[PDB]
Amino acid sequence: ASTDYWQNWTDGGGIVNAVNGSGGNYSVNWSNTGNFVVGKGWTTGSPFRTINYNAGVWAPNGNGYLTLYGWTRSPLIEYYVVDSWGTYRPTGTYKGTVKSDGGTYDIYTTTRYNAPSIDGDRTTFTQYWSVRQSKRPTGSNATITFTNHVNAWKSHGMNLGSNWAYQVMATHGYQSSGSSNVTVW
Ligand SMILES: *[C@H]1OC[C@@H](O[C@@H]2OC[C@@H](O)[C@H](O)[C@H]2O)[C@H](O)[C@H]1F
Repeated sequence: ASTDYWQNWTDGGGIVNAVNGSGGNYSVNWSNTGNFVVGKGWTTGSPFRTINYNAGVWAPNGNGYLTLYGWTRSPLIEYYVVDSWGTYRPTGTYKGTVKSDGGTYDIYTTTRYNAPSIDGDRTTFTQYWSVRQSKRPTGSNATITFTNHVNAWKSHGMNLGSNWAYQVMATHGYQSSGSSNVTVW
C-alpha cells in the first residue's frame, strides 16, 4: 500500500541526511547524531495494520533501531516493535513475550522523563516495546502483524490511547552513525 506519511525528525545534533524516496522507499545516512527518527508509514496509526517492509540496507555503527514506531494520545504513548538494532538492544521492565511473524519478542515498558514527545516541548510519558530476542535478518520482505503486539500488550495492562497519531517503519538513532535504506508498504 501507499504510505501517506513521511517522518523526519532530528533534535539537531550532527548530520541526518534523510531522503524521501519513491513510493514507500527511504534512506538515511547519519553521523555523530543526537536523537532522531526517520520513517515511512501512515498519518493515522491503526491497531489492525499489517506493515510490510524490506530493509535493503541496515548498517548502524552504534545505537540505531529498525523499528515500527508510533504514538497515541489520551494517553500519550510512544510504542515500538523493534526487529533489529545496532550495538544496543533496547530493554526495560520485562512483561512477557509474544510470538509474531516468525520471531519471538520480549515485551517491555519504560518511562521517559523530561523528553520531547510528538507535542514538542518536554514531558514524562510511557513507552511500550516489543523487542525481537535476536535481530531479524534484513534484505528480505518482512511483515509486522501489529494486532498480535497490541493484543499481547493489552494482556499485560499495556493499553494504547484512543487518539491515534502517525505509525511508521522507522530508523531511530541516538548518538551514533550509520546508513539505512528501507522500503515500506
Ligand atoms: C521517542 O523517539 C525520539 C523522540 O521522538 C520525537 O519527539 C518529538 C516529535 O516531534 C517527534 O514526532 C518524535 O519522533 C522521543 O523523545 C523518544 F522518546
